[PDB]
Amino acid sequence: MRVKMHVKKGDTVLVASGKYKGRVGKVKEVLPKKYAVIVEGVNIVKKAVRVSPKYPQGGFIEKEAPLHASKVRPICPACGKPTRVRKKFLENGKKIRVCAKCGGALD
Amino acid sequence: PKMKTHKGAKKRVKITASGKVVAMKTGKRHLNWQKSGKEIRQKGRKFVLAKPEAERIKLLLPYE
Amino acid sequence: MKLSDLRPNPGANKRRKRVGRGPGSGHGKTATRGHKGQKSRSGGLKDPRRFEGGRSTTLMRLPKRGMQGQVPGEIKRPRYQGVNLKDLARFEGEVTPELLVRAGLLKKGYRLKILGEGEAKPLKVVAHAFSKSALEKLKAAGGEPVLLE
Amino acid sequence: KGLAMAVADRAREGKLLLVEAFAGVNGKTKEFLAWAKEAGLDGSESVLLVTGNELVRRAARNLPWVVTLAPEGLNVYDIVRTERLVMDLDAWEVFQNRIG
RNA sequence: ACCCGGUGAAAUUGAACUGGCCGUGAAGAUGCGGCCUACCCGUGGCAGGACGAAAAGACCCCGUGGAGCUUUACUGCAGCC
RNA sequence: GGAUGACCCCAGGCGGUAGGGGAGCGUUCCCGAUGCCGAUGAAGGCCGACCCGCGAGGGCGGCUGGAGGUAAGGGAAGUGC
RNA sequence: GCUGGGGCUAGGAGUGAAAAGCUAACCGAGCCCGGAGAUAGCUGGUUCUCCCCGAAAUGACUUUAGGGUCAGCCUCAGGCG
RNA sequence: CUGUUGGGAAGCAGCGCCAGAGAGGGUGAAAGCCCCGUAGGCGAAAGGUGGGGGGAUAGGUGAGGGUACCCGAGUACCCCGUGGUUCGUGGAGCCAUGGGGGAAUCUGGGCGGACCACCGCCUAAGGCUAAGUACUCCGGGUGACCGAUAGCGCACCAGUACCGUGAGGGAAAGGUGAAAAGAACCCCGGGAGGGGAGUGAAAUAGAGCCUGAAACCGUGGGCUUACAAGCAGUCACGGCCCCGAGGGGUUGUGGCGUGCCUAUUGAAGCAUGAGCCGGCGACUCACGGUCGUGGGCGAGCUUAAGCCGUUGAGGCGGAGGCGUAGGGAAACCGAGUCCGAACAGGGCGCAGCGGCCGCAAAGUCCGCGGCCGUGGACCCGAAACCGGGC
RNA sequence: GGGGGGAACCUGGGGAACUGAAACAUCUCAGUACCCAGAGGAGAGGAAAGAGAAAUCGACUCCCUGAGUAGCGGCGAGCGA
RNA sequence: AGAUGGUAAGGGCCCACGGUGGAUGCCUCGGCACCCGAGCCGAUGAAGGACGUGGCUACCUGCGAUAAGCCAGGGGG
Ligand SMILES: [Mg+2]
Ligand SMILES: [Mg+2]
Ligand SMILES: [Mg+2]
Ligand SMILES: [Mg+2]
Ligand SMILES: [Mg+2]
Ligand SMILES: [Mg+2]
Ligand SMILES: [Mg+2]
Ligand SMILES: [Mg+2]
Ligand SMILES: [Mg+2]
Ligand SMILES: [Mg+2]
Ligand SMILES: [Mg+2]
Ligand SMILES: [Mg+2]
Ligand SMILES: [Mg+2]
Ligand SMILES: [Mg+2]
Ligand SMILES: [Mg+2]
Ligand SMILES: [Mg+2]
Ligand SMILES: [Mg+2]
Ligand SMILES: [Mg+2]
Ligand SMILES: [Mg+2]
Ligand SMILES: [Mg+2]
Ligand SMILES: [Mg+2]
Ligand SMILES: [Mg+2]
Ligand SMILES: [Mg+2]
Ligand SMILES: [Mg+2]
Ligand SMILES: [Mg+2]
Ligand SMILES: [Mg+2]
Ligand SMILES: [Mg+2]
Ligand SMILES: [Mg+2]
Ligand SMILES: [Mg+2]
Ligand SMILES: [Mg+2]
Ligand SMILES: [Mg+2]
Ligand SMILES: [Mg+2]
Ligand SMILES: [Mg+2]
Ligand SMILES: [Mg+2]
Ligand SMILES: [Mg+2]
Ligand SMILES: [Mg+2]
Ligand SMILES: [Mg+2]
Ligand SMILES: [Mg+2]
Ligand SMILES: [Mg+2]
Ligand SMILES: [Mg+2]
Ligand SMILES: [Mg+2]
Ligand SMILES: [Mg+2]
Ligand SMILES: [Mg+2]
Ligand SMILES: [Mg+2]
Ligand SMILES: [Mg+2]
Ligand SMILES: [Mg+2]
Ligand SMILES: [Mg+2]
Ligand SMILES: [Mg+2]
Ligand SMILES: [Mg+2]
Ligand SMILES: [Mg+2]
Ligand SMILES: [Mg+2]
Ligand SMILES: [Mg+2]
Ligand SMILES: [Mg+2]
Ligand SMILES: [Mg+2]
Ligand SMILES: [Mg+2]
Ligand SMILES: [Mg+2]
Ligand SMILES: [Mg+2]
Ligand SMILES: [Mg+2]
Ligand SMILES: [Mg+2]
Ligand SMILES: [Mg+2]
Ligand SMILES: [Mg+2]
Ligand SMILES: [Mg+2]
Ligand SMILES: [Mg+2]
Ligand SMILES: [Mg+2]
Ligand SMILES: [Mg+2]
Ligand SMILES: [Mg+2]
Ligand SMILES: [Mg+2]
Ligand SMILES: [Mg+2]
Ligand SMILES: [Mg+2]
Ligand SMILES: [Mg+2]
Ligand SMILES: [Mg+2]
Ligand SMILES: [Mg+2]
Ligand SMILES: [Mg+2]
Ligand SMILES: [Mg+2]
Ligand SMILES: [Mg+2]
Ligand SMILES: [Mg+2]
Ligand SMILES: [Mg+2]
Ligand SMILES: [Mg+2]
Ligand SMILES: [Mg+2]
Ligand SMILES: [Mg+2]
Ligand SMILES: [Mg+2]
Ligand SMILES: [Mg+2]
Ligand SMILES: [Mg+2]
Ligand SMILES: [Mg+2]
Ligand SMILES: [Mg+2]
Ligand SMILES: [Mg+2]
Ligand SMILES: [Mg+2]
Ligand SMILES: [Mg+2]
Ligand SMILES: [Mg+2]
Ligand SMILES: [Mg+2]
Ligand SMILES: [Mg+2]
Ligand SMILES: [Mg+2]
Ligand SMILES: [Mg+2]
Ligand SMILES: [Mg+2]
Ligand SMILES: [Mg+2]
Ligand SMILES: [Mg+2]
Ligand SMILES: [Mg+2]
Ligand SMILES: [Mg+2]
Ligand SMILES: [Mg+2]
Ligand SMILES: [Mg+2]
Ligand SMILES: [Mg+2]
Ligand SMILES: [Mg+2]
Ligand SMILES: [Mg+2]
Ligand SMILES: [Mg+2]
Ligand SMILES: [Mg+2]
Ligand SMILES: [Mg+2]
Ligand SMILES: [Mg+2]
Ligand SMILES: [Mg+2]
Ligand SMILES: [Mg+2]
Ligand SMILES: [Mg+2]
Ligand SMILES: [Mg+2]
Ligand SMILES: [Mg+2]
Ligand SMILES: [Mg+2]
Ligand SMILES: [Mg+2]
Ligand SMILES: [Mg+2]
Ligand SMILES: [Mg+2]
Ligand SMILES: [Mg+2]
Ligand SMILES: [Mg+2]
Ligand SMILES: [Mg+2]
Ligand SMILES: [Mg+2]
Ligand SMILES: [Mg+2]
Ligand SMILES: [Mg+2]
Ligand SMILES: [Mg+2]
Ligand SMILES: [Mg+2]
Ligand SMILES: [Mg+2]
Ligand SMILES: [Mg+2]
Ligand SMILES: [Mg+2]
Ligand SMILES: [Mg+2]
Ligand SMILES: [Mg+2]
Ligand SMILES: [Mg+2]
Ligand SMILES: [Mg+2]
Ligand SMILES: [Mg+2]
Ligand SMILES: [Mg+2]
Ligand SMILES: [Mg+2]
Ligand SMILES: [Mg+2]
Ligand SMILES: [Mg+2]
Ligand SMILES: [Mg+2]
Ligand SMILES: [Mg+2]
Ligand SMILES: [Mg+2]
Ligand SMILES: [Mg+2]
Ligand SMILES: [Mg+2]
Ligand SMILES: [Mg+2]
Ligand SMILES: [Mg+2]
Ligand SMILES: [Mg+2]
Ligand SMILES: [Mg+2]
Ligand SMILES: [Mg+2]
Ligand SMILES: [Mg+2]
Ligand SMILES: [Mg+2]
Ligand SMILES: [Mg+2]
Ligand SMILES: [Mg+2]
Ligand SMILES: [Mg+2]
Ligand SMILES: [Mg+2]
Ligand SMILES: [Mg+2]
Ligand SMILES: [Mg+2]
Ligand SMILES: [Mg+2]
Ligand SMILES: [Mg+2]
Ligand SMILES: [Mg+2]
Ligand SMILES: [Mg+2]
Ligand SMILES: [Mg+2]
Ligand SMILES: [Mg+2]
Ligand SMILES: [Mg+2]
Ligand SMILES: [Mg+2]
Ligand SMILES: [Mg+2]
Ligand SMILES: [Mg+2]
Ligand SMILES: [Mg+2]
Ligand SMILES: [Mg+2]
Ligand SMILES: [Mg+2]
Ligand SMILES: [Mg+2]
Ligand SMILES: [Mg+2]
Ligand SMILES: [Mg+2]
Ligand SMILES: [Mg+2]
Ligand SMILES: [Mg+2]
Ligand SMILES: [Mg+2]
Ligand SMILES: [Mg+2]
Ligand SMILES: [Mg+2]
Ligand SMILES: [Mg+2]
Ligand SMILES: [Mg+2]
Ligand SMILES: [Mg+2]
Ligand SMILES: [Mg+2]
Ligand SMILES: [Mg+2]
Ligand SMILES: [Mg+2]
Ligand SMILES: [Mg+2]
Ligand SMILES: [Mg+2]
Ligand SMILES: [Mg+2]
Ligand SMILES: [Mg+2]
Ligand SMILES: [Mg+2]
Ligand SMILES: [Mg+2]
Ligand SMILES: [Mg+2]
Ligand SMILES: [Mg+2]
Ligand SMILES: [Mg+2]
Ligand SMILES: [Mg+2]
Ligand SMILES: [Mg+2]
Ligand SMILES: [Mg+2]
Ligand SMILES: [Mg+2]
Ligand SMILES: [Mg+2]
Ligand SMILES: [Mg+2]
Ligand SMILES: [Mg+2]
Ligand SMILES: [Mg+2]
Ligand SMILES: [Mg+2]
Ligand SMILES: [Mg+2]
Ligand SMILES: [Mg+2]
Ligand SMILES: [Mg+2]
Ligand SMILES: [Mg+2]
Ligand SMILES: [Mg+2]
Ligand SMILES: [Mg+2]
Ligand SMILES: [Mg+2]
Ligand SMILES: [Mg+2]
Ligand SMILES: [Mg+2]
Ligand SMILES: [Mg+2]
Ligand SMILES: [Mg+2]
Ligand SMILES: [Mg+2]
Ligand SMILES: [Mg+2]
Ligand SMILES: [Mg+2]
Ligand SMILES: [Mg+2]
Ligand SMILES: [Mg+2]
Ligand SMILES: [Mg+2]
Ligand SMILES: [Mg+2]
Ligand SMILES: [Mg+2]
Ligand SMILES: [Mg+2]
Ligand SMILES: [Mg+2]
Ligand SMILES: [Mg+2]
Ligand SMILES: [Mg+2]
Ligand SMILES: [Mg+2]
Ligand SMILES: [Mg+2]
Ligand SMILES: [Mg+2]
Ligand SMILES: [Mg+2]
Ligand SMILES: [Mg+2]
Ligand SMILES: [Mg+2]
Ligand SMILES: [Mg+2]
Ligand SMILES: [Mg+2]
Ligand SMILES: [Mg+2]
Ligand SMILES: [Mg+2]
Ligand SMILES: [Mg+2]
Ligand SMILES: [Mg+2]
Ligand SMILES: [Mg+2]
Ligand SMILES: [Mg+2]
Ligand SMILES: [Mg+2]
Ligand SMILES: [Mg+2]
Ligand SMILES: [Mg+2]
Ligand SMILES: [Mg+2]
Ligand SMILES: [Mg+2]
Ligand SMILES: [Mg+2]
Ligand SMILES: [Mg+2]
Ligand SMILES: [Mg+2]
Ligand SMILES: [Mg+2]
Ligand SMILES: [Mg+2]
Ligand SMILES: [Mg+2]
Ligand SMILES: [Mg+2]
Ligand SMILES: [Mg+2]
Ligand SMILES: [Mg+2]
Ligand SMILES: [Mg+2]
Ligand SMILES: [Mg+2]
Ligand SMILES: [Mg+2]
Ligand SMILES: [Mg+2]
Ligand SMILES: [Zn+2]
Repeated sequence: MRVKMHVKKGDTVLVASGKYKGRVGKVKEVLPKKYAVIVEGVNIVKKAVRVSPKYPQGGFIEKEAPLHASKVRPICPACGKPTRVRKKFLENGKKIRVCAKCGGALD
Repeated sequence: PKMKTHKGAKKRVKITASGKVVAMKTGKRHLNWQKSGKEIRQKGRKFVLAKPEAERIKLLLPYE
Repeated sequence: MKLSDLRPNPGANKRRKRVGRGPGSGHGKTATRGHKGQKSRSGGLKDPRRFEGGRSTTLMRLPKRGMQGQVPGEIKRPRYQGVNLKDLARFEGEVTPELLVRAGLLKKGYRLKILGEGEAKPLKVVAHAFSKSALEKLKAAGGEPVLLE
Repeated sequence: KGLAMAVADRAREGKLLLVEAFAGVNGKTKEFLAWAKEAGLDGSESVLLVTGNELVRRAARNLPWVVTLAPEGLNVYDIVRTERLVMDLDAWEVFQNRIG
């Protein structure tokens, strides 16, 4: 019915695996069809660009490459640790994500 | 499917206790007027079929 | 005793015969069928238990004998099974048809007839029939023949 | 005869163990785990645990070295697959009735 | 048709380093024996051989194979009496 | 001989179509396996004048390959051109 | 007489100035799908290895004769000796 | 969680933790604890279902005695022709009915295998009726199921392209990489293509993309060959080249030497088949039978359908089957029986080892193997025959 | 209210042949293939003018068994309650 | 007089590297079997289609001149 995403634009994530294991950053974008996220300044790649109006002088640009969403973990804004998410039902009762290490909301 | 008893053999033949096959002597159905009494009398007995012929008839009687 | 130890006894599981698989096996090419003719063909011969190449068969030249029966079929009549004295040896006290069925000696649907192989034992034996010598041996051993009807 | 021989085989090895009850095991893995350690089952040897106590089967089932069964289910492949046989007396009771 | 530039099939093909004679051989041999002859590789041509190619001979026989047709063959049916 | 299919010794048999029988090899899959081998490199491919086996085969090494494979003992077949 | 267009007649049926002609490039019974894996006592083909043994091409009968049944001859297991 | 190798950790190492969850799939490789899940729980305003629970309604319910009114008609019944049944004209009943004839209302009628009697069974000629049963377009679960020549005809835009007037026939065709980072820019070229540069762990992973066999085509090198006779090899020796009392490659001379398969009395055969290579390609399965064999039990052995349980757990179930007695067409008798006058003769039948204990066995059940029967029954092949359509 | 559709399944109305019988006609294949009508989530059948020997049972359907029995059968091949 | 080597137009064997080609292994969006579930639609016009429908649209999917969609309830975040 919908792809499940534990992370979203733009909470703060630890990149927990791959060349950039350890980095922290904001999620610029979430791509559910690919099950991927863009994290700011993580997975940079060099891309060739043709001499074009969009890019006179041509040469190359840097692009951020998507990461498999499973490589990424939200950092709790209360306790500051990378966490799994739990859901908690409020009194509304809307439901929310909460850090699983302490109890804080993650938004 | 299961084998069928051959009814023509069931009607001509009997398997004895030890598995020989037994049948009536042939040759007094008719044309008997000039047959001696020794002949008619002896054709009145049962006989034990030759082994190869009996073994064949036996397989036609799987449930006797 | 563990799973890796579980084995069939020698000979308990034999290999099948595979034909038409190469010369070394000694069953290649013709697959043990020989050359040509009906028996080598898929489908093979006629029923070898009966057929004899076109001549009147061994079986069919022998005379039929006796009552073969007519529609509407077998005529319902009481059927008797005999069980000898020796088979009664194991019981003590009484024997009746029902008992003998249980012990696996008398088949259901058959009336009981006692027969004379063996020695009689002084029991009360209840049954639909007795042979002459069964009656004698039983009467003599002090047993009690009771006739059902 | 097969059932009986299989149990017999573990018996002859010392690997068959009968127990009266299961201490504190009330459906939690760590509970069975404790009891097990105390019962001589460190999990270095695989165990076919046979008992009618559902609470005990749930507690043990997830352990990689444990196969669980109700006593009505005792069968020779499972006995032969495992290194040690552990039974309730109530279990041992039905097995005795089945091999009778 | 031939030669040069351009494009470029085919059936067939166990593999082949594939001569002649007299013999031999399942009775018509490049392939076996003995001899004779013969440097290596093509191009245009000829058709004697490769029992050349094509088509599991159509004649012939065989199969308790098939089909069309016939009749005072057998058996039945329509139709008609 | 020794006790038992442990291996030694003496002797004899061992051409083979149809065909009978015996013993094995390898392929796919299952139990073994929540195990074990594996990026310090799976399967598969290409080499080898090496090792074991009568053989079918199995090892071992080098190169390729880049993610699988699967023992001892058993089980079952879409099993060998 | 020839010809355009529009129609009708078909499978043991049509149609035929008759050739068993034609009925969609093979008509002594069209084509498609189905019974269907018809049947083929005929031809072809039948796939790893090693070891032991090892035939027959006769007789009788056979709508049989290049097909079968029995016997003979091969082979295995048990018994006798 | 950390460290470590690595492009990447989930690998290895250190120290931990969860488990009613260690099914399984992903994530840069091999992860219980990262993701999706899993065990265990929860959930519908609306539509559908509702065979379960509750309620209503329709509908249901007496005994003697008398009367002899009613109780399914072109029907029963008989005959003729047929079909159905195991029943093919048979001693042929029963059920059904095309033709003819043609009743009765229980003191009526049909049936129990021609018919008759007796003794029983049952109520024709009006209708309805859940469930237990069949199937699988559809959804889900699961495989000692396939893995792109397989598996559906189709993994892909396939009942498509294409073929046929039409009915109808009917394909081929999957895979870069972890990520497009899918190669800016320069150089040669009209372009295609390439060479650099760049990306990537890897680019003979560059899109004509994983692996990348074989036939087939080529470049380079070693050895060899233009007086030689050939199923192409083999044995010997010698020369040259290579790797280092040896091996490998090559082949001058000498010796020997009639392809494979098939079919045949007999083939190198001038008899069949094959251009070469890769892939597909033929003795099986079920049920019965017969022998053999590995076990279990043994005068006994064994369960089927089902039911309970499980959710890759087994149990129950004795109806039934085989065996325990044969002989006889049968009545029937029975260790005998049949033929016969026979107490004659004959046919076909009947009769463990050790020390009460063990041991073996009849037999029977299951497994395995050979062969047999029924199926298309080892695979491929007709000409034909039949049905329905075009 | 009907009409038309639906992969199999179902009932009813019609209904082959190859083949087997080692020829073939009765017989088999088979009331199968197939055409048609109709139903439905099932359909059919169903509450004895039954069975058939038990002094018995008690609608129908469906499975196991009875049983390859009883029988049927150019008493053949086979068919089969 | 005698005798013995370097020729290779081309060919043959071997070795290396390629080209062609698409086997094999691994892979799986798909298939297959069994079991369970579930089982009618249509004149209120079905099944199945034609033609349309996007700012730019060949095809597929979706949809019907209200045309990749309109209204409302529920779910979800
Ligand atoms: Mg959610
Ligand atoms: Mg770090
Ligand atoms: Mg909400
Ligand atoms: Mg007969
Ligand atoms: Mg006579
Ligand atoms: Mg006569
Ligand atoms: Mg007479
Ligand atoms: Mg007479
Ligand atoms: Mg005289
Ligand atoms: Mg006289
Ligand atoms: Mg007389
Ligand atoms: Mg029987
Ligand atoms: Mg008997
Ligand atoms: Mg086997
Ligand atoms: Mg072989
Ligand atoms: Mg053999
Ligand atoms: Mg042989
Ligand atoms: Mg051959
Ligand atoms: Mg043979
Ligand atoms: Mg044979
Ligand atoms: Mg042959
Ligand atoms: Mg022969
Ligand atoms: Mg042959
Ligand atoms: Mg022949
Ligand atoms: Mg033969
Ligand atoms: Mg053959
Ligand atoms: Mg043949
Ligand atoms: Mg055939
Ligand atoms: Mg045949
Ligand atoms: Mg009889
Ligand atoms: Mg007394
Ligand atoms: Mg466990
Ligand atoms: Mg285990
Ligand atoms: Mg010139
Ligand atoms: Mg030219
Ligand atoms: Mg050559
Ligand atoms: Mg020459
Ligand atoms: Mg001559
Ligand atoms: Mg010649
Ligand atoms: Mg000559
Ligand atoms: Mg010559
Ligand atoms: Mg030669
Ligand atoms: Mg010559
Ligand atoms: Mg010569
Ligand atoms: Mg000459
Ligand atoms: Mg020339
Ligand atoms: Mg010429
Ligand atoms: Mg010419
Ligand atoms: Mg020639
Ligand atoms: Mg010529
Ligand atoms: Mg010619
Ligand atoms: Mg030719
Ligand atoms: Mg031909
Ligand atoms: Mg010919
Ligand atoms: Mg000919
Ligand atoms: Mg002629
Ligand atoms: Mg001739
Ligand atoms: Mg002829
Ligand atoms: Mg004839
Ligand atoms: Mg003939
Ligand atoms: Mg003929
Ligand atoms: Mg004819
Ligand atoms: Mg007229
Ligand atoms: Mg030999
Ligand atoms: Mg042997
Ligand atoms: Mg063998
Ligand atoms: Mg091995
Ligand atoms: Mg193999
Ligand atoms: Mg093997
Ligand atoms: Mg499998
Ligand atoms: Mg596993
Ligand atoms: Mg594994
Ligand atoms: Mg390791
Ligand atoms: Mg690495
Ligand atoms: Mg390596
Ligand atoms: Mg492998
Ligand atoms: Mg594999
Ligand atoms: Mg090797
Ligand atoms: Mg390798
Ligand atoms: Mg994997
Ligand atoms: Mg394995
Ligand atoms: Mg194994
Ligand atoms: Mg096993
Ligand atoms: Mg095969
Ligand atoms: Mg005109
Ligand atoms: Mg005109
Ligand atoms: Mg016209
Ligand atoms: Mg006209
Ligand atoms: Mg006309
Ligand atoms: Mg017409
Ligand atoms: Mg027409
Ligand atoms: Mg016709
Ligand atoms: Mg006509
Ligand atoms: Mg004309
Ligand atoms: Mg046409
Ligand atoms: Mg035509
Ligand atoms: Mg024409
Ligand atoms: Mg013509
Ligand atoms: Mg014709
Ligand atoms: Mg015709
Ligand atoms: Mg059709
Ligand atoms: Mg047929
Ligand atoms: Mg067939
Ligand atoms: Mg024929
Ligand atoms: Mg023929
Ligand atoms: Mg074969
Ligand atoms: Mg010999
Ligand atoms: Mg002869
Ligand atoms: Mg004879
Ligand atoms: Mg004759
Ligand atoms: Mg004759
Ligand atoms: Mg012959
Ligand atoms: Mg013949
Ligand atoms: Mg013989
Ligand atoms: Mg002899
Ligand atoms: Mg013999
Ligand atoms: Mg012997
Ligand atoms: Mg590092
Ligand atoms: Mg780590
Ligand atoms: Mg660790
Ligand atoms: Mg689990
Ligand atoms: Mg797992
Ligand atoms: Mg996993
Ligand atoms: Mg691991
Ligand atoms: Mg693994
Ligand atoms: Mg995991
Ligand atoms: Mg649940
Ligand atoms: Mg759940
Ligand atoms: Mg009254
Ligand atoms: Mg009245
Ligand atoms: Mg009435
Ligand atoms: Mg009326
Ligand atoms: Mg009548
Ligand atoms: Mg009839
Ligand atoms: Mg009759
Ligand atoms: Mg009748
Ligand atoms: Mg009538
Ligand atoms: Mg009356
Ligand atoms: Mg009356
Ligand atoms: Mg009546
Ligand atoms: Mg009547
Ligand atoms: Mg009557
Ligand atoms: Mg009756
Ligand atoms: Mg009645
Ligand atoms: Mg009705
Ligand atoms: Mg109900
Ligand atoms: Mg029903
Ligand atoms: Mg179902
Ligand atoms: Mg499904
Ligand atoms: Mg797979
Ligand atoms: Mg493919
Ligand atoms: Mg395919
Ligand atoms: Mg492939
Ligand atoms: Mg599909
Ligand atoms: Mg295909
Ligand atoms: Mg395809
Ligand atoms: Mg297409
Ligand atoms: Mg056409
Ligand atoms: Mg067209
Ligand atoms: Mg066609
Ligand atoms: Mg094709
Ligand atoms: Mg990829
Ligand atoms: Mg990809
Ligand atoms: Mg990677
Ligand atoms: Mg330019
Ligand atoms: Mg370019
Ligand atoms: Mg360039
Ligand atoms: Mg470039
Ligand atoms: Mg780089
Ligand atoms: Mg690396
Ligand atoms: Mg490479
Ligand atoms: Mg690559
Ligand atoms: Mg390619
Ligand atoms: Mg890959
Ligand atoms: Mg490639
Ligand atoms: Mg390539
Ligand atoms: Mg190559
Ligand atoms: Mg060269
Ligand atoms: Mg000279
Ligand atoms: Mg020279
Ligand atoms: Mg030589
Ligand atoms: Mg020498
Ligand atoms: Mg050398
Ligand atoms: Mg040399
Ligand atoms: Mg020679
Ligand atoms: Mg030669
Ligand atoms: Mg020769
Ligand atoms: Mg060969
Ligand atoms: Mg050939
Ligand atoms: Mg020939
Ligand atoms: Mg010939
Ligand atoms: Mg000849
Ligand atoms: Mg030759
Ligand atoms: Mg030649
Ligand atoms: Mg010829
Ligand atoms: Mg030739
Ligand atoms: Mg020929
Ligand atoms: Mg060709
Ligand atoms: Mg070639
Ligand atoms: Mg090949
Ligand atoms: Mg076989
Ligand atoms: Mg067997
Ligand atoms: Mg057995
Ligand atoms: Mg047992
Ligand atoms: Mg039986
Ligand atoms: Mg006597
Ligand atoms: Mg015993
Ligand atoms: Mg036994
Ligand atoms: Mg046999
Ligand atoms: Mg069949
Ligand atoms: Mg077959
Ligand atoms: Mg067969
Ligand atoms: Mg055919
Ligand atoms: Mg024709
Ligand atoms: Mg005809
Ligand atoms: Mg005709
Ligand atoms: Mg027709
Ligand atoms: Mg027609
Ligand atoms: Mg209608
Ligand atoms: Mg309808
Ligand atoms: Mg009907
Ligand atoms: Mg009608
Ligand atoms: Mg009909
Ligand atoms: Mg007709
Ligand atoms: Mg016929
Ligand atoms: Mg047929
Ligand atoms: Mg037959
Ligand atoms: Mg026939
Ligand atoms: Mg025939
Ligand atoms: Mg004929
Ligand atoms: Mg016929
Ligand atoms: Mg047939
Ligand atoms: Mg019929
Ligand atoms: Mg019908
Ligand atoms: Mg059908
Ligand atoms: Mg309808
Ligand atoms: Mg239902
Ligand atoms: Mg109903
Ligand atoms: Mg109804
Ligand atoms: Mg009523
Ligand atoms: Mg019976
Ligand atoms: Mg019939
Ligand atoms: Mg020179
Ligand atoms: Mg040269
Ligand atoms: Mg040159
Ligand atoms: Mg050469
Ligand atoms: Mg290459
Ligand atoms: Mg695999
Ligand atoms: Mg539906
Ligand atoms: Mg529509
Ligand atoms: Mg559209
Ligand atoms: Mg809106
Ligand atoms: Mg809404
Ligand atoms: Mg809403
Ligand atoms: Zn926190």
